[PDB]
Amino acid sequence: YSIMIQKILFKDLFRFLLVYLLFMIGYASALVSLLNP
Amino acid sequence: YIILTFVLLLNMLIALMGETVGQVSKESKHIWKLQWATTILDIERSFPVF
Amino acid sequence: YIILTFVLLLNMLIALMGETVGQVSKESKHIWKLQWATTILDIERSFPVF
Repeated sequence: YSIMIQKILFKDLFRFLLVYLLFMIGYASALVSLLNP
Repeated sequence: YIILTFVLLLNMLIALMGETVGQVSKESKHIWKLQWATTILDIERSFPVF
Repeated sequence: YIILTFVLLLNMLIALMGETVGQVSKESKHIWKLQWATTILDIERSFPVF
């Protein structure tokens, strides 16, 4: 189980975080560019 | 806190996924057979000798 | 946004499902064995020579 936790944290968690951040930053720019102050 | 809790959930899911199921698909049959046989013998021993 | 987030979750689930578990079921044994052996040797080297 310790091996499982370590590998889950390192191998694919950062991969998912990168993709998730990609979509998040794209949507942040798109969403906030539309707003008018 | 939230992220690590999710990681524990995921890890538990994986462990139940592979190691448990691969063994279960074979062990459950035999364990049930043993339970069935022992219940049969218990029912026998309940009755009187005659 | 919501649909794509769900799709990312599903995709991550699939990737952990097949590629990770098939390899893990074999690699975890060996990695644990290496950890056990290296801890044994560390404990040895902790003690004095005599």
